[PDB]
Amino acid sequence: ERPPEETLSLWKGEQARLKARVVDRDTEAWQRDPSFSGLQKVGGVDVSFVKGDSVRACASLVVLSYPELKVVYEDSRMVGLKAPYVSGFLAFREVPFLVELVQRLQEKEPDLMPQVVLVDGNGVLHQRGFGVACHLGVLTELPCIGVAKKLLQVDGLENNALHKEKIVLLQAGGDTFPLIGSSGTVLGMALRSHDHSTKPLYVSVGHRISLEVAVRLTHHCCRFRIPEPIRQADIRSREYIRRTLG
Amino acid sequence: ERPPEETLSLWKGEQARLKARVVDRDTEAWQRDPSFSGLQKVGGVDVSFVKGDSVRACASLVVLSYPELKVVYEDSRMVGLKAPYVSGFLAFREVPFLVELVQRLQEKEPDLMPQVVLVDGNGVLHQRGFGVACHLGVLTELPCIGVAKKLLQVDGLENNALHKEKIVLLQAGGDTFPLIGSSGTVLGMALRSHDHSTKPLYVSVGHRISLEVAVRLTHHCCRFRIPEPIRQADIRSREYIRRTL
Ligand SMILES: [Mn+2]
Ligand SMILES: [Mn+2]
Ligand SMILES: [Mn+2]
Ligand SMILES: [Mn+2]
Ligand SMILES: [Mn+2]
Ligand SMILES: [Mn+2]
Ligand SMILES: [Mn+2]
Ligand SMILES: [Mn+2]
Repeated sequence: ERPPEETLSLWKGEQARLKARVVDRDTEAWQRDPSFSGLQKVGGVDVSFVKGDSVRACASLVVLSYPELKVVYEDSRMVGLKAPYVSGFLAFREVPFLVELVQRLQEKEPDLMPQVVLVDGNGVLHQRGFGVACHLGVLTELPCIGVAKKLLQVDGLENNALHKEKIVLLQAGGDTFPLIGSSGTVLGMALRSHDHSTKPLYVSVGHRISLEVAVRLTHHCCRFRIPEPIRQADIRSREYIRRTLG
Repeated sequence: ERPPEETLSLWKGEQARLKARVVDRDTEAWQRDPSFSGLQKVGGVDVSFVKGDSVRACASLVVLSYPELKVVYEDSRMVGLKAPYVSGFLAFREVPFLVELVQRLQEKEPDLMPQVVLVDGNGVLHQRGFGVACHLGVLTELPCIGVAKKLLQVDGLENNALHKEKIVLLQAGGDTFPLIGSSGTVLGMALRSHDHSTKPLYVSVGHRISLEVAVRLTHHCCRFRIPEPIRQADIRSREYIRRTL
């Protein structure tokens, strides 16, 4: 199902041009506050699928109050997902539909626009430094955080024995270790998201946030391993699929 | 979905009629052997269901070598449900299909006939002392063991505070405590089947086996919490449904 190389080459070019717009520092007052005072609304996006369907998916956007993490907005919608999944090109599959949900939120409940969006996928921890979380952030201009559930093995990062030893060393929720690429760059952080979970999240900057702020906020959104905004978008979009054929 | 009383009466009557044929002692030479020397084939049966379907189910019979617990025979087939689930009458929902699978095995691989069958459900630990594991045992005349994953609250048995304290007292795989009826009789055993599980199994005699033999064999079949013959029939019958729906 993989697109031809000329197509991937065009997509690489687009990623490299948009990357110039990524802001990888704090631009919002709440981000420099020790307790995120001023942060009121946190967004989460995800896309679920039907096992049989190569065409149909369900895209969900949720907004949660902060710090209580209660759902104040949900839009789950069937969409005609086209492009296949190709590692490093996730945005070309999911991000056009996620942009449409943000625009629907602006049109329907503009006062509930999230101040930051947690994205199910990497940001700058990416083959070309421009993952789905950056891509969504640049297209919507919202602050975004990339949260991935396994390690993207790029710029020398490997899920080898040493990497797994560092995971064992993470002992409680909040513990972290930096992901340092062969380039000298800190690409992201491995984060132990709560006390009763050993498999880390991999957190990276999407847009308009610093890495250390992205980690700390992500930690604060974790009732469970998956940060509550992504988890609710994940749960609600699968439930929606289940309600309509299943 | 509940059947009329006349159907239930006929079912109670059928259970009381077959109960007279239950043999609750060891009748097989391997059963008195300290290591079950001579036991070579252990059977397992289960039926899986479709969430939407009131009609379609998938019944599975597996036979495993002993002591290696490798599957040497599998028969999984889709069937037409004829009766709904009513507690205390499980056999009238599932056991006609299991009997047919046993007869198909006799026709196809008679040398792989199991020497004992582990059944997903109670034996004599039952509202009328004749549960699905006895019912299968009498209809096929094979030795059967009842293995249930929850406690059937009958004859004064309750999943109360005292009961849950005794479960805490089970510390390792093989630990057990007896399930005593109000009459003082031992209906079955609670068994901790695995070191790395806390939730016990409830083991009772089906047919042609004693309780202590049934408990010890059940333990020896447990690679995980669920004894490997029932576990394999469960996995394979669910896989069949999943692939066809
Ligand atoms: Mn606040
Ligand atoms: Mn996702
Ligand atoms: Mn999933
Ligand atoms: Mn998901
Ligand atoms: Mn052998
Ligand atoms: Mn069953
Ligand atoms: Mn089940
Ligand atoms: Mn089952």
